[PDB]
Amino acid sequence: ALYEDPPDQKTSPSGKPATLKICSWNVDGLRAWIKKKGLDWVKEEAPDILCLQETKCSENKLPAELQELPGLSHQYWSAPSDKGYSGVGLLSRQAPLKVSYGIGDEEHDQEGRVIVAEFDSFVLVTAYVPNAGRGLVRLEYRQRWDEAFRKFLKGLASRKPLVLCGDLNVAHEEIDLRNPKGNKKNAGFTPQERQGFGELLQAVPLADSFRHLYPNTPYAYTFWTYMMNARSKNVGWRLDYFLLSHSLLPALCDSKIRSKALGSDHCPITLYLAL
Repeated sequence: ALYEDPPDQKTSPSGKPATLKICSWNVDGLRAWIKKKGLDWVKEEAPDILCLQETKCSENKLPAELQELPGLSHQYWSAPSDKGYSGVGLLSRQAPLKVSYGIGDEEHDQEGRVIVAEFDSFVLVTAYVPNAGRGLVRLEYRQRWDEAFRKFLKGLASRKPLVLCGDLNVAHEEIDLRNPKGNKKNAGFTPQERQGFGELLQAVPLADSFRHLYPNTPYAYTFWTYMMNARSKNVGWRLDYFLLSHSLLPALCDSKIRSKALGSDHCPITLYLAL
């Protein structure tokens, strides 16, 4: 039932040393995560790029302790216009060539869920996909968002190879959560949401970085409900992903689940690429 993430492979199949380390983390309340020592974890992990989802913190209440990461000094933030209910961030060692926010339909919406950062040799998207909600009350919104997102990403990755990370709010296959059969009618594992993720991989196309390396590893999760003691009993879901263009698979050194790192009801994930 438990899971121990394999050790970090810092060399590509071709044999190159990893040159870029990206960490993605749903902090589920940036300010509380900061009080639970999340920045201490990040400083130890020392990623070149850090992506954060569900910040639930407006741009103006951002603790200046984030300024205390000069190793990740270029910081971009995407807060909603309506809501602390969502929000995402991207911090990198080097300035991206260009940073954008949203997926094009910010008229009447602007939910604060996506940052697009263009780097020298690839484009990174971080996303906090809308949860379909308890009793699927937001599933219809989720399906329309999936469609727009796929379309938006299609007209993005035809220029440079793409990395996409974040809380995608779906367990793709039954090997991606602990209770598949009790959850087929729950947000994260409906047939429609599993279909959208399949369509995402097909249409862009993207490869699931973790499952590309560990197709047969079970019990690998990145989210556990705070309730019961689901984290302790590894009753989890894998909702957080690094998705890669096929162009990038020969650079893929490893894709980590940082199961032990506390501070949220998700744990960090870490990507190594040899670029």
